[PDB]
Amino acid sequence: ESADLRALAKHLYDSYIKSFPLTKAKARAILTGKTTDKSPFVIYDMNSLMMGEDKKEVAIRIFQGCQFRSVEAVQEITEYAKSIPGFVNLDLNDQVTLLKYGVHEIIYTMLASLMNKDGVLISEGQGFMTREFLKSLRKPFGDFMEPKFEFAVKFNALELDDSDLAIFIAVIILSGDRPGLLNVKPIEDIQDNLLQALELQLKLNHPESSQLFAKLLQKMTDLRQIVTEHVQLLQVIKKTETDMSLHPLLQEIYKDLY
Amino acid sequence: HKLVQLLTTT
Ligand SMILES: CO[C@@H](Cc1ccc(OCCc2nc(-c3ccccc3)oc2C)c2ccsc12)C(=O)O
Repeated sequence: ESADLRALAKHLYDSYIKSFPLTKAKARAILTGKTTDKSPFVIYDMNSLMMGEDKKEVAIRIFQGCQFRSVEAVQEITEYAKSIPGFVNLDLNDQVTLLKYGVHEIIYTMLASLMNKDGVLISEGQGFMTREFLKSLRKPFGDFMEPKFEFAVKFNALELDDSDLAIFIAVIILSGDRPGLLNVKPIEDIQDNLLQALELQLKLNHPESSQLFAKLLQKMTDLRQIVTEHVQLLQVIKKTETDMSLHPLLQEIYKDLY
Repeated sequence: HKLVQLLTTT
Protein backbone atom coordinates (compact mmCIF):
# COMPACT_ATOMS: atom_id res chain seq x y z
CA GLU A 1 0.00 0.00 0.00
CA SER A 2 1.22 3.43 -1.13
CA ALA A 3 0.30 5.12 2.17
CA ASP A 4 2.83 2.91 3.92
CA LEU A 5 5.50 3.77 1.38
CA ARG A 6 4.92 7.49 2.02
CA ALA A 7 5.15 6.92 5.77
CA LEU A 8 8.44 4.98 5.19
CA ALA A 9 9.73 7.86 2.98
CA LYS A 10 8.81 10.36 5.69
CA HIS A 11 10.40 8.34 8.54
CA LEU A 12 13.64 8.02 6.44
CA TYR A 13 13.67 11.77 5.77
CA ASP A 14 13.10 12.61 9.46
CA SER A 15 15.89 10.17 10.42
CA TYR A 16 18.13 11.84 7.84
CA ILE A 17 17.53 15.32 9.35
CA LYS A 18 18.39 13.90 12.80
CA SER A 19 21.59 12.26 11.60
CA PHE A 20 23.10 14.88 9.28
CA PRO A 21 23.46 18.38 10.73
CA LEU A 22 24.33 19.83 7.31
CA THR A 23 21.73 19.03 4.65
CA LYS A 24 21.80 19.55 0.94
CA ALA A 25 19.15 22.31 1.25
CA LYS A 26 21.32 24.24 3.70
CA ALA A 27 24.39 23.64 1.50
CA ARG A 28 22.80 24.93 -1.74
CA ALA A 29 21.55 27.89 0.27
CA ILE A 30 25.12 28.69 1.37
CA LEU A 31 26.57 28.05 -2.11
CA THR A 32 24.06 30.31 -3.84
CA GLY A 33 24.33 32.97 -1.14
CA LYS A 34 20.66 32.70 -0.15
CA THR A 35 21.51 32.34 3.52
CA THR A 36 21.41 34.91 6.32
CA ASP A 37 24.53 36.42 7.95
CA LYS A 38 27.30 34.13 6.71
CA SER A 39 29.35 33.95 3.48
CA PRO A 40 32.15 31.31 3.61
CA PHE A 41 35.89 31.95 3.68
CA VAL A 42 37.35 31.01 0.28
CA ILE A 43 40.49 28.83 0.12
CA TYR A 44 42.15 29.11 -3.32
CA ASP A 45 45.95 29.15 -2.72
CA MET A 46 48.60 28.36 -0.07
CA ASN A 47 47.97 31.68 1.60
CA SER A 48 44.15 31.44 1.48
CA LEU A 49 44.52 28.02 3.04
CA MET A 50 46.71 29.32 5.87
CA MET A 51 44.21 32.11 6.52
CA GLY A 52 41.54 29.43 6.91
CA GLU A 53 43.30 27.65 9.78
CA ASP A 54 42.18 30.56 11.99
CA LYS A 55 38.68 30.86 10.56
CA LYS A 56 53.21 18.93 7.00
CA GLU A 57 52.81 20.34 3.47
CA VAL A 58 49.63 21.47 1.69
CA ALA A 59 48.45 18.24 0.07
CA ILE A 60 48.94 16.19 3.25
CA ARG A 61 47.04 18.69 5.40
CA ILE A 62 44.07 18.66 3.04
CA PHE A 63 44.25 14.87 2.85
CA GLN A 64 43.92 14.51 6.60
CA GLY A 65 41.21 17.15 6.69
CA CYS A 66 39.26 14.86 4.35
CA GLN A 67 39.95 12.01 6.75
CA PHE A 68 38.56 13.72 9.85
CA ARG A 69 35.59 14.75 7.73
CA SER A 70 35.27 11.10 6.71
CA VAL A 71 35.46 9.68 10.27
CA GLU A 72 32.76 12.18 11.27
CA ALA A 73 30.64 11.07 8.26
CA VAL A 74 30.89 7.39 9.22
CA GLN A 75 29.39 8.18 12.61
CA GLU A 76 26.52 10.19 11.09
CA ILE A 77 25.82 7.56 8.45
CA THR A 78 25.91 4.78 11.08
CA GLU A 79 23.26 6.58 13.17
CA TYR A 80 21.10 7.05 10.09
CA ALA A 81 21.39 3.32 9.29
CA LYS A 82 20.14 2.39 12.77
CA SER A 83 16.94 4.26 11.97
CA ILE A 84 16.21 2.24 8.77
CA PRO A 85 13.39 -0.24 9.67
CA GLY A 86 14.67 -3.76 10.08
CA PHE A 87 18.32 -2.75 9.99
CA VAL A 88 19.08 -3.28 13.71
CA ASN A 89 17.46 -6.75 13.68
CA LEU A 90 19.93 -7.98 11.07
CA ASP A 91 22.81 -10.16 12.13
CA LEU A 92 25.30 -7.74 13.73
CA ASN A 93 28.04 -9.00 11.41
CA ASP A 94 25.97 -8.28 8.30
CA GLN A 95 25.33 -4.78 9.76
CA VAL A 96 29.11 -4.30 10.03
CA THR A 97 29.51 -5.63 6.50
CA LEU A 98 26.78 -3.40 5.05
CA LEU A 99 28.42 -0.41 6.74
CA LYS A 100 31.99 -1.26 5.78
CA TYR A 101 31.09 -1.42 2.07
CA GLY A 102 28.43 1.27 1.97
CA VAL A 103 29.82 4.15 3.96
CA HIS A 104 32.14 5.72 1.34
CA GLU A 105 29.49 5.38 -1.36
CA ILE A 106 27.24 7.56 0.84
CA ILE A 107 30.13 9.88 1.68
CA TYR A 108 30.64 10.63 -2.04
CA THR A 109 26.89 10.83 -2.65
CA MET A 110 26.57 13.38 0.13
CA LEU A 111 29.82 15.11 -0.73
CA ALA A 112 28.16 16.06 -4.05
CA SER A 113 25.65 18.02 -1.98
CA LEU A 114 28.43 20.43 -0.92
CA MET A 115 29.87 20.81 -4.43
CA ASN A 116 29.20 22.92 -7.50
CA LYS A 117 31.35 23.01 -10.66
CA ASP A 118 33.78 25.42 -8.91
CA GLY A 119 34.51 24.03 -5.46
CA VAL A 120 33.35 22.31 -2.30
CA LEU A 121 32.17 23.49 1.10
CA ILE A 122 34.33 22.46 4.05
CA SER A 123 33.93 22.37 7.83
CA GLU A 124 30.13 22.65 8.26
CA GLY A 125 30.07 25.14 5.42
CA GLN A 126 32.37 27.84 6.89
CA GLY A 127 34.77 27.45 3.99
CA PHE A 128 34.82 26.98 0.24
CA MET A 129 37.86 25.34 -1.34
CA THR A 130 38.13 25.95 -5.08
CA ARG A 131 38.29 23.15 -7.57
CA GLU A 132 41.27 24.75 -9.31
CA PHE A 133 43.20 24.79 -6.04
CA LEU A 134 42.48 21.13 -5.26
CA LYS A 135 43.77 20.32 -8.76
CA SER A 136 47.08 22.12 -8.08
CA LEU A 137 47.93 19.59 -5.36
CA ARG A 138 51.12 17.53 -5.75
CA LYS A 139 50.66 14.06 -7.26
CA PRO A 140 49.01 11.75 -6.26
CA PHE A 141 46.65 13.91 -4.20
CA GLY A 142 45.27 16.09 -6.99
CA ASP A 143 43.52 13.22 -8.70
CA PHE A 144 41.68 12.42 -5.45
CA MET A 145 39.36 15.38 -5.95
CA GLU A 146 38.63 15.73 -9.63
CA PRO A 147 36.75 12.45 -10.14
CA LYS A 148 34.50 13.43 -7.21
CA PHE A 149 33.63 16.75 -8.85
CA GLU A 150 33.03 14.97 -12.16
CA PHE A 151 30.47 12.67 -10.50
CA ALA A 152 28.98 15.48 -8.42
CA VAL A 153 28.24 17.81 -11.31
CA LYS A 154 26.44 15.03 -13.18
CA PHE A 155 24.79 13.68 -9.98
CA ASN A 156 23.54 17.18 -9.04
CA ALA A 157 22.02 17.74 -12.50
CA LEU A 158 19.49 15.14 -11.39
CA GLU A 159 18.24 17.67 -8.81
CA LEU A 160 17.64 15.27 -5.95
CA ASP A 161 16.69 16.93 -2.69
CA ASP A 162 17.17 15.69 0.89
CA SER A 163 13.96 13.66 1.01
CA ASP A 164 15.06 11.92 -2.22
CA LEU A 165 18.60 11.38 -0.84
CA ALA A 166 17.33 9.80 2.37
CA ILE A 167 15.71 6.89 0.52
CA PHE A 168 18.56 6.69 -2.00
CA ILE A 169 21.10 6.37 0.84
CA ALA A 170 18.98 3.73 2.56
CA VAL A 171 18.73 1.65 -0.63
CA ILE A 172 22.56 1.75 -0.95
CA ILE A 173 23.21 0.64 2.59
CA LEU A 174 20.80 -2.31 2.11
CA SER A 175 22.67 -4.03 -0.80
CA GLY A 176 22.42 -7.80 -0.63
CA ASP A 177 25.44 -8.31 -2.88
CA ARG A 178 28.12 -6.96 -0.49
CA PRO A 179 31.04 -9.37 -0.07
CA GLY A 180 30.78 -11.78 2.82
CA LEU A 181 27.15 -11.21 3.83
CA LEU A 182 25.81 -14.09 5.91
CA ASN A 183 22.03 -13.57 5.45
CA VAL A 184 21.28 -12.13 2.03
CA LYS A 185 17.51 -12.72 1.87
CA PRO A 186 16.34 -10.43 4.70
CA ILE A 187 18.60 -7.59 3.38
CA GLU A 188 17.13 -7.91 -0.14
CA ASP A 189 13.61 -7.99 1.33
CA ILE A 190 14.16 -4.64 3.12
CA GLN A 191 15.83 -3.27 0.01
CA ASP A 192 12.91 -4.30 -2.22
CA ASN A 193 10.57 -2.31 0.00
CA LEU A 194 13.04 0.66 0.06
CA LEU A 195 13.22 0.55 -3.75
CA GLN A 196 9.41 0.74 -3.99
CA ALA A 197 9.38 3.72 -1.62
CA LEU A 198 12.14 5.39 -3.74
CA GLU A 199 10.31 4.88 -7.05
CA LEU A 200 7.12 6.36 -5.63
CA GLN A 201 9.06 9.25 -4.03
CA LEU A 202 10.79 10.15 -7.31
CA LYS A 203 7.54 9.94 -9.26
CA LEU A 204 5.67 12.23 -6.82
CA ASN A 205 8.55 14.65 -6.23
CA HIS A 206 9.81 14.88 -9.85
CA PRO A 207 6.78 13.97 -12.00
CA GLU A 208 8.36 15.51 -15.14
CA SER A 209 11.86 13.96 -14.79
CA SER A 210 12.03 11.17 -17.41
CA GLN A 211 13.30 7.84 -16.19
CA LEU A 212 14.71 9.46 -12.99
CA PHE A 213 14.37 6.18 -11.08
CA ALA A 214 16.47 4.26 -13.64
CA LYS A 215 19.00 7.08 -13.82
CA LEU A 216 19.37 6.98 -10.04
CA LEU A 217 19.95 3.29 -9.89
CA GLN A 218 22.74 3.62 -12.43
CA LYS A 219 24.42 6.21 -10.17
CA MET A 220 24.40 3.66 -7.37
CA THR A 221 26.54 1.41 -9.56
CA ASP A 222 28.72 4.40 -10.64
CA LEU A 223 29.49 5.11 -6.94
CA ARG A 224 31.12 1.68 -6.73
CA GLN A 225 33.61 2.59 -9.48
CA ILE A 226 34.31 5.82 -7.67
CA VAL A 227 35.25 3.89 -4.53
CA THR A 228 37.39 1.46 -6.57
CA GLU A 229 39.30 4.34 -8.17
CA HIS A 230 39.75 5.86 -4.70
CA VAL A 231 41.02 2.72 -2.99
CA GLN A 232 43.65 2.23 -5.70
CA LEU A 233 44.94 5.81 -5.20
CA LEU A 234 45.06 5.13 -1.46
CA GLN A 235 47.11 1.98 -2.30
CA VAL A 236 49.62 4.27 -4.00
CA ILE A 237 49.85 6.61 -1.00
CA LYS A 238 50.19 3.73 1.46
CA LYS A 239 53.09 2.47 -0.68
CA THR A 240 54.93 5.74 -1.47
CA GLU A 241 54.31 7.67 1.76
CA THR A 242 55.41 4.85 4.11
CA ASP A 243 55.47 7.22 7.12
CA MET A 244 51.80 8.12 6.60
CA SER A 245 48.87 6.10 7.88
CA LEU A 246 45.08 6.52 7.89
CA HIS A 247 43.00 7.41 10.95
CA PRO A 248 42.06 4.19 12.91
CA LEU A 249 38.36 4.10 12.00
CA LEU A 250 39.25 4.38 8.29
CA GLN A 251 41.91 1.69 8.61
CA GLU A 252 39.27 -0.68 9.99
CA ILE A 253 36.77 0.13 7.21
CA TYR A 254 39.42 -0.28 4.50
CA LYS A 255 41.05 -3.55 5.56
CA ASP A 256 39.80 -6.59 3.66
CA LEU A 257 37.53 -4.38 1.60
CA TYR A 258 37.04 -6.36 -1.64
CA HIS B 1 35.59 -3.20 16.16
CA LYS B 2 34.87 0.52 16.25
CA LEU B 3 32.00 -0.11 13.83
CA VAL B 4 30.51 -2.57 16.32
CA GLN B 5 30.53 -0.02 19.18
CA LEU B 6 28.91 2.60 16.95
CA LEU B 7 26.28 0.12 15.79
CA THR B 8 25.23 -0.86 19.31
CA THR B 9 25.41 2.45 21.14
CA THR B 10 22.06 3.82 22.30
C1 LIG C 1 40.60 10.82 2.03
O1 LIG C 1 39.35 10.49 1.41
C2 LIG C 1 38.34 10.18 2.33
C3 LIG C 1 36.95 10.51 1.73
C4 LIG C 1 36.79 11.96 1.63
C5 LIG C 1 36.24 12.72 2.67
C6 LIG C 1 36.02 14.11 2.49
C7 LIG C 1 36.37 14.71 1.27
O2 LIG C 1 36.28 16.04 0.89
C8 LIG C 1 35.29 17.04 1.13
C9 LIG C 1 35.60 17.91 2.20
C10 LIG C 1 36.96 18.54 2.17
N1 LIG C 1 37.34 18.94 3.35
C11 LIG C 1 38.56 19.42 3.26
C12 LIG C 1 39.35 19.98 4.42
C13 LIG C 1 40.58 20.61 4.22
C14 LIG C 1 41.31 21.15 5.31
C15 LIG C 1 40.77 21.03 6.62
C16 LIG C 1 39.52 20.38 6.82
C17 LIG C 1 38.82 19.86 5.72
O3 LIG C 1 39.00 19.35 1.98
C18 LIG C 1 37.95 18.82 1.28
C19 LIG C 1 38.17 18.68 -0.21
C20 LIG C 1 36.92 13.96 0.22
C21 LIG C 1 37.23 14.42 -1.10
C22 LIG C 1 37.79 13.47 -1.89
S1 LIG C 1 38.04 12.00 -1.03
C23 LIG C 1 37.20 12.62 0.40
C24 LIG C 1 38.39 8.72 2.72
O4 LIG C 1 39.07 7.96 2.04
O5 LIG C 1 37.76 8.35 3.71
